[PDB]
Amino acid sequence: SYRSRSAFKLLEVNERHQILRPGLRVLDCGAAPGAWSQVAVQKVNAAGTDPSSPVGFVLGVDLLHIFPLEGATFLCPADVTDPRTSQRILEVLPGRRADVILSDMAPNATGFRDLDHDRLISLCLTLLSVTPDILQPGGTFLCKTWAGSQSRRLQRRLTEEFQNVRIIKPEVYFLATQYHG
Ligand SMILES: C[S@@+](CC[C@H](N)C(=O)[O-])C[C@H]1O[C@@H](n2cnc3c(N)ncnc32)[C@H](O)[C@@H]1O
Repeated sequence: SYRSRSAFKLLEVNERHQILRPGLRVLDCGAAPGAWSQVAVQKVNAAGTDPSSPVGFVLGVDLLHIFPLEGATFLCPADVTDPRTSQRILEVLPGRRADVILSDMAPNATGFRDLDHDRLISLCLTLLSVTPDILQPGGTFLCKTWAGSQSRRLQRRLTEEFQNVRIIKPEVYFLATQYHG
């Protein structure tokens, strides 16, 4: 059971791409209500439920309150784009780095379609710009984005900074792996 149907999208992405595994430290951006965080805790063994496997770590961040989850730490309210938020992230992550950065952040909808899409792409870019401080070299970045003209900039930057960038469909996700960075 999950706090949101979003879980199922992350479960499917991980099934194919194998981005979550025991021991990995995960940062989950736009984590409320916490379904991606629930998946992440299970797959990286953050609650230690499996004694036979490394114990990962999960930190979720959102503007909105997140109810406690066994095996995750949450920072809320916290704006992922606020410089204070990165420092708080660095203070909490084991070894001051994450192995996987997940992002399901989206602006609140306005009914202006280009504007909402562009704002989404902008969030992804701001997060990528703070990734050098947070993301383990070799690590993974998965973000919700929109697929079009304004997205090409984000896709180019990911291509420069990761060995491999996949576009994943049925909303669009970029999955960038093997951070140089
Ligand atoms: C679709 S929900 C995420 C659902 C989550 N992945 C889950 O599985 O429960 C999008 C979230 O992005 C958050 N968000 C939007 N902009 C943000 C920002 N600048 N910093 C932190 N969170 C943000 C929103 O508050 C909202 O909760």
